[PDB]
Order: sequence, then C-alpha cells, then structure tokens
Amino acid sequence: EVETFAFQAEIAQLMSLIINTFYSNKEIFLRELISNSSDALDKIRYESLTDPSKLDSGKELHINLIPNKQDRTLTIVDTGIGMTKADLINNLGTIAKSGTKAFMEALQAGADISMIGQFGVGFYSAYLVAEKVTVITKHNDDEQYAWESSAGGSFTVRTDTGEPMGRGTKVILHLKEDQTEYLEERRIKEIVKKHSQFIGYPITLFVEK
Ligand SMILES: O=C(c1ccc(O)cc1)N1CCOCC1
Ligand SMILES: [Mg+2]
Repeated sequence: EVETFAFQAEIAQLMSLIINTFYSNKEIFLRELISNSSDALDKIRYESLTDPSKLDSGKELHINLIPNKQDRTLTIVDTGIGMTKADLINNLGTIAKSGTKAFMEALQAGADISMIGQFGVGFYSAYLVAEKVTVITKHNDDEQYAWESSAGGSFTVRTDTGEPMGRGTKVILHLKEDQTEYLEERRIKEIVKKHSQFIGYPITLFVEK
C-alpha cells in the first residue's frame, strides 16, 4: 500500500531551485539536517520534562551519521520526537509554503542557498547532494512510515515494515554520483566541526569496515 502525493507547487519550485541552481557550497545540507534533528530532539526532551513515559520508546537522545559506500548512502539518524503520518505529508513538519515564499524573496534580494535554514525549509537542502531521499520516522503517537521522493513533483508514503526505530527520524540520502565526498570520513568530520560545533547532542560518525 503505497500512496503517491503531489508536492504543493511552491515546494516543487523550491526543490527545482535547489536542484537546478549553480551553487558550489553544497556541504551545508549536513548542517541543516543535523539542525532539524537537534530541534526534533529538543521537542521530545521538552515533553519528557513533564511526562517521563515519553521516553519509554527510548531514553537516549542522539544523532548518528552512517555512511555506506556500497549503497552510496549517507544516513542521518536521530532519536527525536519523530513525525506522525500527517506531519510527514505536511512537508515534514514545516511551514514550507510560507517558508519558501520568504526564502525566494530573500534570494531575489541577494541571500544565498546557505541561508535556507533561516526560512525553516532546510530539509530540502538534502537535494543539493541526493538524487533520492528516503525518510523513515516514528512518533510516539503513530506507526513507523517511510517517505520517499526523487523530486519531479511527487513523493510516496508507506507504512514501514523495515527495522523498527523506537522513536525518531532517519534521513537516507541516496547521493548523486558526483557527491560521494560526503561518504568520506575526513570530509564528514570537517563539516561537523565547521558547522555543528554547538549542537547539544552527541553526533557519532560511524566508520565503515
Ligand atoms: O522528526 C523531525 C525531523 C527530523 C530531522 C529532519 O531532517 C526532518 C524532520 N521533525 C519533527 C519535530 O519537528 C521537527 C522536524
Ligand atoms: Mg530554531
């Protein structure tokens, strides 16, 4: 049971702009994804302060970065609050329509693609490096879903029967052939140190055999 959905026109436009604009500073995608993860983790931590049972789906609050050169994927896993199916369909928890309007106006006026996170649509910077993005997520109030999109104006949602996550969000970046630098340990470490120094959760970079 796979459901296919059209992006809102303004979100298809943002994705196209991201894909088609010449812009060399692509490494900011990782900062934006880690930032989203940090915000998701903040959310569950806040809930947990008045209801400890909120962490029954897992107490550890962290971010893992998992490169796989065989599959040409980079995976960003967090144990944050996760997303319900509704929030996944509603632009992965963002106010993407108004965010994209503001970002576009900022760009027309001299901002650049690196400032995307100030407009609350940083998720979509994944498409600077990924030909396809898969998002697996689990929220305490819903089941585990997989969202997926190779852009082109549509995404799919299905119940995920894969490995259960407990709680949180996993973003799997199926990288463009020319973007495999972001599987290399030294490159990922450099990006993290440069851009994510003040993220208040452990970020563990996995190594490959
Ligand atoms: O799970 C996520 C999430 C995590 C990481 C991403 O890259 C995108 C969404 N979110 C739900 C809580 O509100 C923030 C978004
Ligand atoms: Mg913020």
